[PDB]
Amino acid sequence: PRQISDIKQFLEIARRKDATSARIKKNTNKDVKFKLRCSKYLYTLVVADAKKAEKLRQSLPPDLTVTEV
Amino acid sequence: GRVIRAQRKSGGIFQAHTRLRKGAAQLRTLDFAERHGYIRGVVQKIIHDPGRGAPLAKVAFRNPYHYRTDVETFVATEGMYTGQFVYCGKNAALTVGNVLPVGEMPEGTIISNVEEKAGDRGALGRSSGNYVIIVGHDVDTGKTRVKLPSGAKKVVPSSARGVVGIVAGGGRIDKPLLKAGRAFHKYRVKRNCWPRTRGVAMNPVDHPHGGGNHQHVGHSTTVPRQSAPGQKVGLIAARRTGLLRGAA
Amino acid sequence: VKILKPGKVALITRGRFAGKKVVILQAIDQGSKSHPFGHAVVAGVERYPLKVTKSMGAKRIARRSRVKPFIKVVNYNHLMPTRYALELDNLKGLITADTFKEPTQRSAARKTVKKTFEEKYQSGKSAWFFTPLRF
Amino acid sequence: TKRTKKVGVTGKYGVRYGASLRRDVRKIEVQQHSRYQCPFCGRNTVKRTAAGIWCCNGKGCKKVLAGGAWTVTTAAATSARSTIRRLREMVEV
Amino acid sequence: AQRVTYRRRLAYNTRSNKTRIIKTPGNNIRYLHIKKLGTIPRCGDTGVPLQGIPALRPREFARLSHNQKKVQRAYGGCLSANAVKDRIVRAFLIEEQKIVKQKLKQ
RNA sequence: GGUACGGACAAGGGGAAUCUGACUGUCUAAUUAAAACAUAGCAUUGCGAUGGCCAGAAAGUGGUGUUGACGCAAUGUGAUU
RNA sequence: AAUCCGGUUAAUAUUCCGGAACCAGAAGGUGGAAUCAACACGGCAACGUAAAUGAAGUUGGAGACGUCGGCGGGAGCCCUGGGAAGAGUUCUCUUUUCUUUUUAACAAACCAUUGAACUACCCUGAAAUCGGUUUAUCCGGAGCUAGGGUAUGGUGUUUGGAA
Ligand SMILES: [Mg+2]
Ligand SMILES: [Mg+2]
Ligand SMILES: [Mg+2]
Ligand SMILES: [Mg+2]
Ligand SMILES: [Mg+2]
Ligand SMILES: [Mg+2]
Ligand SMILES: [Mg+2]
Ligand SMILES: [Mg+2]
Ligand SMILES: [Zn+2]
Repeated sequence: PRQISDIKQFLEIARRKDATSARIKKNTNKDVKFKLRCSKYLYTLVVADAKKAEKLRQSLPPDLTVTEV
Repeated sequence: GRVIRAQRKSGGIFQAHTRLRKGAAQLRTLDFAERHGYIRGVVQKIIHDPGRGAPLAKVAFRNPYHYRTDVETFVATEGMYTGQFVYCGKNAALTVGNVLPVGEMPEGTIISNVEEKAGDRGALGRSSGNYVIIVGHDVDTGKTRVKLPSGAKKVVPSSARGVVGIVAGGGRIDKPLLKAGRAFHKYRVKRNCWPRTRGVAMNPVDHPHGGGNHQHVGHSTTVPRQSAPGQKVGLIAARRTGLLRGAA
Repeated sequence: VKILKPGKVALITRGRFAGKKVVILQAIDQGSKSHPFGHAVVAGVERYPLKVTKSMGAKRIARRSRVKPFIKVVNYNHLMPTRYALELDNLKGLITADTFKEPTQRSAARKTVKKTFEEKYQSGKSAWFFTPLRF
Repeated sequence: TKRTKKVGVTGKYGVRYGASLRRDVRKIEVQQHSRYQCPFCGRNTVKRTAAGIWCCNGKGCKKVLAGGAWTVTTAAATSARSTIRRLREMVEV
Repeated sequence: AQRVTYRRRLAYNTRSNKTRIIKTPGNNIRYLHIKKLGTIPRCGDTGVPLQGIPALRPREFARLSHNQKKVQRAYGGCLSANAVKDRIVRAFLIEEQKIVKQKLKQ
């Protein structure tokens, strides 16, 4: 598992071809984790905002598979 | 009777314990450089050799014919130190640690690890604290006379090499062992020769000294030189016995 | 009586260019704010030219007879001075305490040093300077 | 406080082995555990490592010296060196 | 309290049977079998551990990038900094002495 | 306060001498643990390698010996005094 | 050389399942880096980096090593103060007593802070009125104390894994 600290970095990994799916995890503390499954690693980005989470979810590639936990 | 202990020391459990030993201590193969000139080596390590009183020196020499370095294992002479330069050959200087033909050194010099035959790579005066003294040269048909640690006088060819100085490791035997356990540890790294049961403590089947309703030998313990194995026990071919009062 | 002065050849004893031969350009005996110690500005050979023989072709010799220089500010204590000295034609005032603050001026100074060192290597008046020290 | 009038380091042996044996061991043990002076560096940081081997501490002169079993130098070795030096200096000139 | 067992069939406290205790996300106390500790390379002249290089088992060094296994300097990763400095100065002074002895030989 | 209290448990009896082995150690598995054996210490013996001691049917063979008299081999006595 | 957690069976499990990793070998599938003539830069230095051409030969290192003694840290365990949830006791007393309150391999960044270093090394500087300093007396003009750096780095921290 690897953590991604930049939204720009996370979007670039998603646009890659190995990026199969994404996961949305909503924690009790109103923080949102975006998890990207590549061949070798699972990449998590922690978004501490609901507004930012919505924009990031809309910022994803349209063909990316985003799954809700 | 049965095979006595001395007759069983032919191998097997009586072999030397040699796992912890790093290499035999040898002079260096007598080559062109030593026959005609000298060659320089540098002391890399001075190390303890299990089962040996004297320390050993690992000495690095350049190979004259190939791009490579050859490490030699010498008996360290007292005064030797790591990083010292040692010189071996006919033209080496008369300094402690150098290796020279005995014919190239004056009468009275103190040497160690001396060859019996030119090129045998060291036989005489090797144990800790020991040395050999040059007694004289006979230039016609070059033979050098030396005095050995036992006191014997020996004639070696004046091409047999020797190391200048005394073997390191000093007066080791001056310290009482004080304890069975210390003798145990001394021979544990040597061979299976300790402790020793006395012959008279045995039964007749075990030893010529065995048996009897008191512990006693019975016949004389000075036995002839030409005794068979199994009867060659006690004081073999003794010229005399008893506490000497003034000897030579 | 001052061992370290411009034109003298020294040996670097510490750092990435340890064992590389250098020529002193400026001798700042007193310490400045940057480098508060007795430092020097030097030009040295990062890659010595390779030996060339008569059997070589013309193009091959040109390849082997190249110098990649470096320029550096060095503490005096990281220099071993020698007895040789260089001539230092046009490397007089071109490397001051100001070309180091700019990478552009650094590459420009190195290129200038490369040209003079290389031309100096050909027609060897300082052969010892361009032979690597073996250690 | 003194803690011992005679046995010194040999007090570890208690009453065993005989007084003469403990006294002989005592003289040698004081020698073999002593600090000696390094001639190459001048410090008294020369201690024994196994019977003929005397080492030095510090960043300088990490060398090892071949010496006596219980002391750094023996009288026989010292006498041999001067004998050898005299012989060397008389064929030299 | 919770007691543990070796996770392998090696039943003896050998140097290849090193372990440490972990507490799991199941609230289980159990062993984790771990390797021997690594070793930093040592200087070839002085024996000192060489700076700038991690302590690893020998084959782990095959996975690092080149620069993690060395220092950017002559004999980097093989000699210490002070050993190299002694070698440079010694080589220079000895060569110069060979020059004067050659000059004074004629 | 029961003139009690290391309250169970846990947990040295001590001293004066004689014989003997110095000590720690070792052995008769299944009748002997000792004063026997060993031991440090002391002494004697052989031997400088074309050698001493030991081995093998023999050998272009083995051990001591990765050794060299401050050593290896063979005995005796048994710390010290 | 290299694997962890959770789950699963009547009966196997670091082997099955779910999830998350790692090592070795092969080919070279993309991306990046250096090279306009050649194989990078930074730092006084210790040394640093995302890469940073290196055949033969040589040399060095790791693998790789006893035993006892105390001292310092970490992890798990043990103990303790609150809160919560459930339970035991409740003539009387007991804001009570008991149980649960967990976090792996692996990955990243820090790191003597918060616990354990002036441990090793480097730079400045030049110390007698000698100082520094450990439980244990070692260290210094072969460069002390001090000031500032560099490296070694997890069974530590903050996170990802992961609720
Ligand atoms: Mg009997
Ligand atoms: Mg008989
Ligand atoms: Mg007894
Ligand atoms: Mg019985
Ligand atoms: Mg009985
Ligand atoms: Mg007896
Ligand atoms: Mg007696
Ligand atoms: Mg089962
Ligand atoms: Zn010294």
